Amino acid sequence: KVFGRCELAAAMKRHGLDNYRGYSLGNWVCAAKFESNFNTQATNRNTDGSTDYGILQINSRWWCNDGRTPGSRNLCNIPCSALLSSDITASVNCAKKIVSDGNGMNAWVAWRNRCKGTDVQAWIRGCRL
Amino acid sequence: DIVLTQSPATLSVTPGNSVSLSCRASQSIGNNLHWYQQKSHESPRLLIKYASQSISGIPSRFSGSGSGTDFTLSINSVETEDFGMYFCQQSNSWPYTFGGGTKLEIK
Amino acid sequence: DVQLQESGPSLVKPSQTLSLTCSVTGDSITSAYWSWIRKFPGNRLEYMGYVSYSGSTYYNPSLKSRISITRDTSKNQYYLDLNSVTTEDTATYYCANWAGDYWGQGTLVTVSAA
Repeated sequence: KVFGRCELAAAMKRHGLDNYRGYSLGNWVCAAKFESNFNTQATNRNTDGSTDYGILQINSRWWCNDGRTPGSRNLCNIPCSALLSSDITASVNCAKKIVSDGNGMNAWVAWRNRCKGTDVQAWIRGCRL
Repeated sequence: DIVLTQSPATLSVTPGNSVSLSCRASQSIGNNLHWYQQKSHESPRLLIKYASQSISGIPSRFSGSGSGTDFTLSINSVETEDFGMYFCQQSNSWPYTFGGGTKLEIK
Repeated sequence: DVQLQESGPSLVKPSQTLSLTCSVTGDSITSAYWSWIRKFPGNRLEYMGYVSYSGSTYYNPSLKSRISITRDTSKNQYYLDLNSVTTEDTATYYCANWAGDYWGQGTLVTVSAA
């Protein structure tokens, strides 16, 4: 499903992402926008054999198990296909684990290249939350 | 640090009644609140995560609800195996903290 | 099925370093985030810290930097070192995964001149 910006902001707020471990809500909307264009079914096959899944493009080498990625660690303890749902629950649970590492949101390459250092609260302005 | 206050500190109840325990946070923590049970001579057991998400292997009489600062754990029809301590825990901010606990015991 | 089990001394003296070990059986230590938690005598729980997959550590500031958590992939164990213990460090210590589903049985450590 393709979320609207304000729609996603209100959902991510409901899923407890506003100020989770020091990251204001706008970070998460901005990251979704550049990682997947707000599409919960987005998938991206990498050159190393892994695949990035869903709205936050969570990687099958470290985070979820898709059964086809060589040294998969399955850190979120979840099948990757659970991240391709229009309900964002599993993606948000996994993301909270990811961001609890000392790397924080630098795990998301598009966030790091297009969001960090910008006025990320601009992604939630103009929205009823 | 976020402080978590639970109440009541102790609740006595007859098997078969339904009870509700409360956990209040000193700041808004969204849905980042988990509930643990701790029976005598046992290590904590995770019952509910992220305020209301169910966990495989736990009786379905346990349910959780709330957001922001006010959270509740409900036990529909208490059984004798439910007696013990209940704690809430927030993982919104580092350091993670626990509430002071509620003791559930036979009335 | 993963199993966790704490070990170390049950009695230590004031000002020494307490060292505990958590052995993991069932999966590799590289597949989770790992933590230490302790329970004081009148049921107060304290989250001590955890180590995540990059090796970064988070420590509770109530410990005033006397703690260190390290892991050993080879032995599939991770450790707790607590320096300069006092009688206030008497407690039951548990290791558990960050997710909170797997906990060790807990070990009581008493701090006394003796």
